[PDB]
Amino acid sequence: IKVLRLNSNMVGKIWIPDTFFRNSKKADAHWITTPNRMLRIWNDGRVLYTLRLTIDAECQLQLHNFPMDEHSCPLEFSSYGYPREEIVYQWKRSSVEVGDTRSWRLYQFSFVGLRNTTEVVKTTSGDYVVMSVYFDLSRRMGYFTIQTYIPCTLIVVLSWVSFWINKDAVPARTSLGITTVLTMTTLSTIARKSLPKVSYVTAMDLFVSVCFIFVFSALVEYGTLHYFVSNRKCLDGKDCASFFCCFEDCHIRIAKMDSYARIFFPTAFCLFNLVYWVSYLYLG
Amino acid sequence: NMSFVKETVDKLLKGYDIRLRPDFGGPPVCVGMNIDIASIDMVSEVNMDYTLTMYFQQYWRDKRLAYSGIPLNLTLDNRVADQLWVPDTYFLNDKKSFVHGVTVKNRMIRLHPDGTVLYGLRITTTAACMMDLRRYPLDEQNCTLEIESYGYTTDDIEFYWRGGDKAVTGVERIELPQFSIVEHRLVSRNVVFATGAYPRLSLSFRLKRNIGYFILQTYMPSILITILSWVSFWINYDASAARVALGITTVLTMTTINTHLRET
Amino acid sequence: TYFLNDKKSFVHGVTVKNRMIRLHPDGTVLYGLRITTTAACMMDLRRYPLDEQNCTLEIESYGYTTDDIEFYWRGGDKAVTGVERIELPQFSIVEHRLVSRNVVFATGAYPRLSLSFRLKRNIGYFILQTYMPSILITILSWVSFWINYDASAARVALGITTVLTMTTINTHLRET
Amino acid sequence: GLFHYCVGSGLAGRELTCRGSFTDFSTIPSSAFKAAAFFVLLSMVLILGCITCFSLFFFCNTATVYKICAWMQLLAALCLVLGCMIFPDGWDAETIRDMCGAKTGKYSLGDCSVRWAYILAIIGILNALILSFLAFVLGNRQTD
Amino acid sequence: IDVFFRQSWKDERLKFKGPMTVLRLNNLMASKIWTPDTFFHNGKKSVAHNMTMPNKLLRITEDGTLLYTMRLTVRAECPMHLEDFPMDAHACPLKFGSYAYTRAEVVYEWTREPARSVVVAEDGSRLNQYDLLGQTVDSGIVQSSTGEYVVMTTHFHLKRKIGYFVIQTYLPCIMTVILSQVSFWLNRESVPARTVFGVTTVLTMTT
Amino acid sequence: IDVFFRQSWKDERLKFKGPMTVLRLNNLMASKIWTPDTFFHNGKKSVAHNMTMPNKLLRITEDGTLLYTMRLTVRAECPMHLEDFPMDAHACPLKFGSYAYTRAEVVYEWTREPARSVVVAEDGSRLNQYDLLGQTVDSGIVQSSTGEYVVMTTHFHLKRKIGYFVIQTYLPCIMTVILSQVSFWLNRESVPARTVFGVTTVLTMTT
Amino acid sequence: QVQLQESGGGLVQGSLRVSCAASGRTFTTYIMAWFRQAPGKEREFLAAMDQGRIQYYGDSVRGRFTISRDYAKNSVDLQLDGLRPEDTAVYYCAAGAGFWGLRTASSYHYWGQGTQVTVSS
Ligand SMILES: *[C@@H]1O[C@H](CO)[C@@H](O[C@@H]2O[C@H](CO)[C@@H](O[C@@H]3O[C@H](CO[C@H]4O[C@H](CO)[C@@H](O)[C@H](O[C@H]5O[C@H](CO)[C@@H](O)[C@H](O)[C@@H]5O)[C@@H]4O)[C@@H](O)[C@H](O[C@H]4O[C@H](CO)[C@@H](O)[C@H](O)[C@@H]4O)[C@@H]3O)[C@H](O)[C@H]2NC(C)=O)[C@H](O)[C@H]1NC(C)=O
Ligand SMILES: *[C@@H]1O[C@H](CO)[C@@H](O[C@@H]2O[C@H](CO)[C@@H](O[C@@H]3O[C@H](CO[C@H]4O[C@H](CO)[C@@H](O)[C@H](O[C@H]5O[C@H](CO)[C@@H](O)[C@H](O)[C@@H]5O)[C@@H]4O)[C@@H](O)[C@H](O[C@H]4O[C@H](CO)[C@@H](O)[C@H](O)[C@@H]4O)[C@@H]3O)[C@H](O)[C@H]2NC(C)=O)[C@H](O)[C@H]1NC(C)=O
Ligand SMILES: CCCCCCCC/C=C\CCCCCCCC(=O)O[C@H](COC(=O)CCCCCCCCCCCCCCC)COP(=O)(O)OC[C@@H](O)CO
Ligand SMILES: CCCCCCCC/C=C\CCCCCCCC(=O)O[C@H](COC(=O)CCCCCCCCCCCCCCC)COP(=O)(O)OC[C@@H](O)CO
Ligand SMILES: *[C@@H]1O[C@H](CO)[C@@H](O[C@@H]2O[C@H](CO)[C@@H](O)[C@H](O)[C@H]2NC(C)=O)[C@H](O)[C@H]1NC(C)=O
Ligand SMILES: CC(C)CCC[C@@H](C)[C@H]1CC[C@H]2[C@@H]3CC=C4C[C@@H](O)CC[C@]4(C)[C@H]3CC[C@]12C
Ligand SMILES: CCCCCC
Ligand SMILES: [Cl-]
Ligand SMILES: [Cl-]
Ligand SMILES: [Cl-]
Repeated sequence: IKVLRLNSNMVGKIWIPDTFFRNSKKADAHWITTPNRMLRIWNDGRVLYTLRLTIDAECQLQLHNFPMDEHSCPLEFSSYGYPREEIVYQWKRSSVEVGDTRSWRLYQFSFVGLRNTTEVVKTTSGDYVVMSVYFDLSRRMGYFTIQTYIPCTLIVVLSWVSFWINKDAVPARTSLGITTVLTMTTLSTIARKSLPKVSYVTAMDLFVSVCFIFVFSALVEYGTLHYFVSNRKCLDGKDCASFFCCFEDCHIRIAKMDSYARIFFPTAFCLFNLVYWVSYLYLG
Repeated sequence: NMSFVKETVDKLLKGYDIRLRPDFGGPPVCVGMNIDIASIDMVSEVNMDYTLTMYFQQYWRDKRLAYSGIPLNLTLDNRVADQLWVPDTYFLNDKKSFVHGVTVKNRMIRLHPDGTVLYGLRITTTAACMMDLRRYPLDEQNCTLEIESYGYTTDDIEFYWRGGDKAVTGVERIELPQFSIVEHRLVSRNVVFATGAYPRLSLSFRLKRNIGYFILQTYMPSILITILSWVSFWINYDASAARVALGITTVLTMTTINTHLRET
Repeated sequence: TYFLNDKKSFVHGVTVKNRMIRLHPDGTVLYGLRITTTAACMMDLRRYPLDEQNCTLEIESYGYTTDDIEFYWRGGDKAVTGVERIELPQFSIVEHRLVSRNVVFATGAYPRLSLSFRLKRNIGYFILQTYMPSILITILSWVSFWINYDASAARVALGITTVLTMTTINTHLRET
Repeated sequence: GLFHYCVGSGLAGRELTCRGSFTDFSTIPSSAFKAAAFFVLLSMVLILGCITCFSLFFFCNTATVYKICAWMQLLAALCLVLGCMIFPDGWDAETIRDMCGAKTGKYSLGDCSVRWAYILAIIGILNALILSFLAFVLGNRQTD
Repeated sequence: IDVFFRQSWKDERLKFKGPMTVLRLNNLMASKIWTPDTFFHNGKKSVAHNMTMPNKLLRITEDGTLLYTMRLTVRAECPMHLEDFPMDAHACPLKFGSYAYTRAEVVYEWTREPARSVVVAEDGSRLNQYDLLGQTVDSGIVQSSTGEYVVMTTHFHLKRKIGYFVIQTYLPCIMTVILSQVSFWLNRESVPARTVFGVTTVLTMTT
Repeated sequence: IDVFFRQSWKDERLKFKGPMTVLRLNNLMASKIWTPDTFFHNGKKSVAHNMTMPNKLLRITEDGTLLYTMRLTVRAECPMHLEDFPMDAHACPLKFGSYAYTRAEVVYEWTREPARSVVVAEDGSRLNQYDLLGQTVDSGIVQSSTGEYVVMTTHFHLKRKIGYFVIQTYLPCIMTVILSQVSFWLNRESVPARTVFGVTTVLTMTT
Repeated sequence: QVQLQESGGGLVQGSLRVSCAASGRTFTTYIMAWFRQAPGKEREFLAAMDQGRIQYYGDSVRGRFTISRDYAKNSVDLQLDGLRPEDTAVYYCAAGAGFWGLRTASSYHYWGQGTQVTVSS
């Protein structure tokens, strides 16, 4: 007989490496119907030991570029007790095999690729050969685009709609502006629910901040318009101020603030969108 | 020779009384402890506890296990920990803990020629850390891990931090999303109960809460709503509806903000 | 023995396993266990909260057919005790029932005991939570009739606010 | 650059570790780097303000709009000058010292060399100045 | 899914002669004898119930045919394409087979015909928002780095129920649309009123 | 509640003459001898901590007076009368006794008098919204279907703290009522503003 | 109106049974207890029954009196045996949650009108 093809009975009877996953927060084998383990012993003394595992491994995420972030999550394992002088791990030629990657639970991320590495880690007990497998995951921004980006832009356009209302419609325009502020604050607090409580600005937070500034600017300039309309009512041979500044007429032309804003605000938002998206997609 | 190592360990384990500590009638057995903190996972304010994964290693001396003729450290399989005596260390402020068990129990046992024993465990513990949130979110939290011996008084077992202040390592590499570890401290003392006096070790961390998230979520929107509420002053008083809508909207807005904030 | 409709269950293990073994001189064996079990109860909610549910525990022998083991209720209808002492916060136990029968499977027939409770829900919590805001908002909505037609903003604000409050009551109900 | 830096690993290799983000001020090596990034950002805000204010040419007076961007372009040039003048102060930080060497210091390159972005910034400064002056005189020329 | 999983196999080593034709022995003997190491390929932390005793049974016939049944709460995966949600239908699989034995060692089969070998109890339907149209059974082979394995598959076809979503999402949306369209009937001078319609309808649709 | 639960009893079989009086023996020996099967009557899911080892200690005095203590986290039923909530108070019981043995076999006594037989650590208070005023210690009898049993009971008296629910509901409600009353001071012709006050206050109180 | 109706004989030469039925409020979750008041003495706790069928008894009357609770008809019964002449007193039935108590009268909010009991020698 050139090979013995045994089951999980002999796993506890022969010596087995005490390999453990270093970055595991929670791991467990499978025991239904029986332990999902396999043993094979060849006549030359070669032992092959296979088992099924489910591992919840930590992956420190850098969420500065969320939702346009790419991570490289590790999976490290080594011998717990035996240092490098006693057990040495080595990757086979076909180290890591990925099956049909369309039946995977990954919803918010896309698997780009993987790579393997081996190192030696210094610890108090001794030196251990640590084998790591990195998986590259790129976030998919479709869900977050539906959730946050589109409503925020729609609310900004809703704020713009206040410009075309007659300036005598004081309660109407005030209600429009304040309600836009309400909804933008609500979207701001809702956008961060899915994230950890990190203490730095993300791309989504930056976008929400800029949109809030836009809405606040629209409401403030309407307030200024109403206050100034109703509630309140050098080689050429000139001076430095007259050459430079504008103390000739300019204020007076405040009634045209809505006409200015109707094209000023959309241009500003388009410019911000252009620079933001190109910086975060192409140049970043 | 593997056979000679086998007969040596067989003689070591033959006639070994697990029930008795290394010097039952003798002076107390000294145990040096050192910890390598892998990570801190969830510092929960609502549960008043934090989770902590670590490699926790104990070092003691058992003359029964002293061998000779083997210039090597016999890192035996971890199943011999059942056959060997080990300290009954426990964490007093524990709530839910386990030893990681993939592929096998993450447990190390290592004998030395002089009888010295090194016993390591990969342990994840959820420990209670009561918090004084009076200055929240501008507060600092003292979270402690309280190592103690259950069934051995100071007459039987003594504890110490192996390596002094360098006994605990890996604190510098921790990355808490919500806090920053400003300092870690190690204390050794004795605690008296009705059943006697016991040795006690304490590993304490001081955590400073980061303010950026709170400034993003709470302070800036509240400040901006408060600033916006003044536009009613510039609005004409004859237009009652606009000023009323602005004021009532800001009031309900901030009530909703506070209620949504502090339900977590 | 096993429970057919059991989802997750355990025997209490503090300070030890809460288990009892008593042997009488005549060869009789009394075997007690303190068991906490979460059992599935399929609830028909068409009349919710004015509903009446029926939840059953389903005791059965696994490996021994009726040719080997025969279940019965000891003491008859007085077998199950302590039901009268239970005061659920939402429900009230109108009655409880014991049944003994035989269930047939592909392997063969087995004995079967069933302990059923007929729970009836209490309406005070729902009256305080969902209904009473709904009626009070309904009376709120009719104030718009007494406002003049020309005062459009008041009636519109009233109607829209009533619709919004109905929607938020409904969503805060369906969330749970 | 201003906030992001990608130093090497130091073993016959690429291994450039890109850490730094203006959205996280902690990662920036120096307060001088923070100030320079802030000033460059303010200049960018001003010039994009003018790319918006080009829309005002439809209604507002041409001389007025020209003067408004002449002044904001001058302010953006001033901010860029301040940023490029304060950025050198940050090389004495520990990270830049490790990157370049011991010779590096305040207004002291040492061995490191300015790459295309710094000289491009200088060209941007002087082009901003000449464009702003062109704007000033153009605005005065509209009235003629 | 909660299942009685039965296996049957011949074992000539356990042939016996006795007064009784079948020995309905205690469940503990399964540990002492050989049993197949069947596992669920797409399972996820299945639970074998252990109250009061292990929910297993072993029966040994005089000819040596062993019947071994287990009670399990299998938790299986199925990749759901939620594109036509909530009008979507799914075909959730359940595949199982030997872990350590290839086809040359162990082969699985269905006792009755494949359609009749997966029976669902009539009363036992715990689905909330799904209709179990039926099950389709199959057997086949799978390649792997270790060898070839016989895999037995089932597919439960489930159609989603649209009543909940129609009540809670589609119908409020339609009523909000009608509420917004009601604004066209008020006079054009009712500026704050029509603004209130538009603003509140947009906010409700965002919510 | 987290407790060191100590028991002690005489065992004539375990008397000895030796060099030392009391053997501070390993916790492994607890399983090799009889021990009381004490269980908590109102416990729901209690934990016997065993990190790093089973947190129990056993000591055998030369006469035979075994001491045996264990570390437990017991979560137990505390029925509540919420009629006076948030200004209510509770007396949570903690009741334990032998599961198998009746009065005629095992009887429980307090090591000291009941007042000082239960001690709470000075810093041992993980209560957020409650004040542990004190404890009262008693013993009683229960007549189960199996027989008579002795049940040792403690009652921890807790008073709910009011500040949290004040800030939760009372202050917002009072401010909402004052906000509604602000409407009276406006002019009677401000129909939209006063209606906005009324409807907004109604919605806030509903929420 | 919450009301606790006590019933039982008044004179005996002996054994006796006194019942106490509740009305207007279910006391299944409350603790039901008995107290004694002799002429010129304070209230003395006799016995108590808890929701969990758990019985407590006073030392002076331990082993003599027996307390039982019928949860279906919402009542507590006290069976008195081995009476001796100085046990003459008026017996009160109370129900309540035991806060600072289970032995003190102040912890109970509901009380009966009291039933007199006398023993003749
Ligand atoms: C977070 O918050 C927690 C909670 O407060 C902090 O926990 C405590 O840490 C401090 C250190 O910052 C501890 O103070 C010390 O205790 C040690 C050890 O105590 C024992 O040493 C002897 C045994 O070897 C014993 O005899 C001692 O006896 C008493 O000691 C003195 C009187 O002699 C007095 O404190 C008490 O009456 C004791 O009963 C003692 O128990 C001690 O060595 C330290 O000594 C200082 O003082 C001496 C001079 O007296 C000096 O020579 C030393 O150099 C040192 O300066 C100090 O007293 C405290 O015990 C801890 N408490 C608990 C409950 O753990 C934690 O430190 C905080 N950490 C962070 C990072 O925020
Ligand atoms: C919650 O919901 C569950 C599910 O519906 C309810 O449970 C059902 O309760 C009813 C009673 O309320 C049960 O009915 C009875 O079954 C018992 C026991 O019978 C079995 O054993 C018999 C002898 O071995 C056997 O003959 C039976 O077989 C069939 O046989 C009869 C006769 O041939 C046939 O007519 C039936 O169709 C049976 O299916 C069975 O295997 C039985 O004793 C009961 O008889 C009563 O009625 C007869 C009138 O014919 C009367 O003469 C008797 O004196 C007795 O009063 C009755 O048939 C039913 O089995 C339960 N079903 C399940 C699945 O548990 C439960 O009650 C609900 N809760 C509450 C609180 O109500
Ligand atoms: C929320 C939405 C509603 C608000 C609407 C208002 C609009 C507001 C706009 C921008 C954000 C405001 C600034 C918020 C600053 C956040 C608060 C802050 O400054 O904290 C400091 C810096 O934090 C940080 O990393 C953040 C650094 C980046 C902040 C600057 C962002 C760019 C904004 C440029 C303006 C463009 C305007 C364009 C409008 C047209 C550090 O302390 P912290 O304890 O954490 O460190 C501990 C350390 O250990 C963490 O690793
Ligand atoms: C990638 C970056 C994209 C950014 C997008 C940039 C675009 C930003 C948006 C809108 C620009 C609108 C410009 C409109 C210019 C139209 C100017 C015009 O109307 O004609 C007259 C001449 O004005 C003038 O000479 C002023 C000249 C206008 C110069 C500014 C426009 C620049 C457009 C060049 C775009 C090239 C892009 C290519 C990049 C690769 C003025 O009228 P007028 O007498 O009646 O008034 C007098 C008074 O009394 C009443 O108005
Ligand atoms: C996994 O690690 C192994 C060992 O480090 C890599 O092995 C090399 O693979 C290439 C391509 O087959 C061979 O040309 C080399 O000779 C192999 N290494 C040695 C030392 O012989 C393997 O490529 C890695 N797999 C990856 C990167 O996915
Ligand atoms: C309102 C108009 C006139 C001006 C708008 C200015 C816009 C384009 C500015 C304001 C804040 C800026 C962002 C601030 C911070 C960062 C992080 C950095 O790592 C990449 C660039 C990026 C993402 C900037 C992109 C451009 C930005 C969005
Ligand atoms: C001063 C109390 C205000 C509370 C508002 C929620
Ligand atoms: Cl950045
Ligand atoms: Cl479902
Ligand atoms: Cl609490």
